[PDB]
Amino acid sequence: MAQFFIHRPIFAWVIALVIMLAGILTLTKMPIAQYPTIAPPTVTIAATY
Amino acid sequence: LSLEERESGAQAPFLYALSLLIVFLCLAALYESWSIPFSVLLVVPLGV
Amino acid sequence: LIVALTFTPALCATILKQHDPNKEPSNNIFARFFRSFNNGFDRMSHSYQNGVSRMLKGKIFSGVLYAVVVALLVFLFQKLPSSFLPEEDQGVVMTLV
Ligand SMILES: CCCCCCCCCCCCCCCCCC(=O)OC[C@H](COP(=O)(O)OCCN)OC(=O)CCCCCCCCCCCCCCCCC
Repeated sequence: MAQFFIHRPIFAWVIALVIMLAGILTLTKMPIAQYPTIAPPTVTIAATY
Repeated sequence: LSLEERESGAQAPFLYALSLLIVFLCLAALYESWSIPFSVLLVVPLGV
Repeated sequence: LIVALTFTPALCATILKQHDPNKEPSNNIFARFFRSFNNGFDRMSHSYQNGVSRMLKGKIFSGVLYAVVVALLVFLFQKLPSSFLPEEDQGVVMTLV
């Protein structure tokens, strides 16, 4: 496999470029936060007498 | 649909260019050369 | 790992150039800084090998150093205080009255 690409450098360049292209496209629509969603659910009940 | 209308139209052209670049890359990998893929890309108008 | 097996062999085949003969000596200020560094690392490697031999023949020294490091590791893991998440300066203050 390494031997396979030693002779097809253009093919390896294409693989690298495709990877990079996918990630550049991914970043444009990626959400940015401070932390991931981490708070657990909380349900509160209220009643009056 | 009036609210939806605005977003739909603008994005379309960009995907064609994106597609064209990927087609070129896959062709270049297939032919082990950066040149020949042009001979293929040039036929695109013939279809349309 | 994927990159190392696909991209980097290709670049090693294409970007590196073959010239390690006797023909080419070179003098430059930058060149001097690398020849000195190579000599230093050769000295370091020889010293490392000699130390490895002398640690091999000395079992007591090795075992003692090893034991000491483990003991200090245990003691320090006891002594270090704990916490959850560091406190930041988020630019707001809340007062309770
Ligand atoms: C010794 C010199 C070596 C230097 C090497 C340089 C570093 C290489 C590493 C590249 C990886 C960069 C990863 C970036 C992550 C940034 C995280 C982040 O906070 O995202 C912010 C932002 C996304 O949010 P937003 O502000 O909405 O922008 C998107 C719409 N424009 O992000 C964005 O705006 C979108 C970002 C898109 C990513 C651009 C990637 C640049 C790739 C450059 C590589 C070129 C390599 C040469 C290849 C040879 C080709 C022949």
